[PDB]
Amino acid sequence: LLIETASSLVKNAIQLSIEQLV
Amino acid sequence: HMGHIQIPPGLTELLQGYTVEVLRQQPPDLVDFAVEYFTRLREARR
Amino acid sequence: HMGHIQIPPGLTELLQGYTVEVLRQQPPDLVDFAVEYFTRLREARR
Repeated sequence: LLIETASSLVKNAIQLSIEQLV
Repeated sequence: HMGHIQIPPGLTELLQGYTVEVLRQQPPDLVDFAVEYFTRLREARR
Repeated sequence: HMGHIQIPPGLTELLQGYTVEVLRQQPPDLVDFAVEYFTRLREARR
């Protein structure tokens, strides 16, 4: 599908950033 | 109030809209496209 | 494999880069920041 790839897409973006920028 | 994070809502939908049109209209350049979309969004809201 | 076109890579990094500075610069306007950032991008790579 497509809406499923974009949904989690924002989740992985937030984690890989505030986690001490890891 | 000191020592906490604040995530403003609205970035989840605004990004989902761009991810849609981009994979639907398939523009020749996402960079220049991102400028034409957001810039036009200013007139959309309100 | 089967089909023809699929989720093209490269959009995940462009978004993460924005979600980052956006949360750091915490600008009062994300719409104006997205148009000022992407627009400046094309001028960066030159």
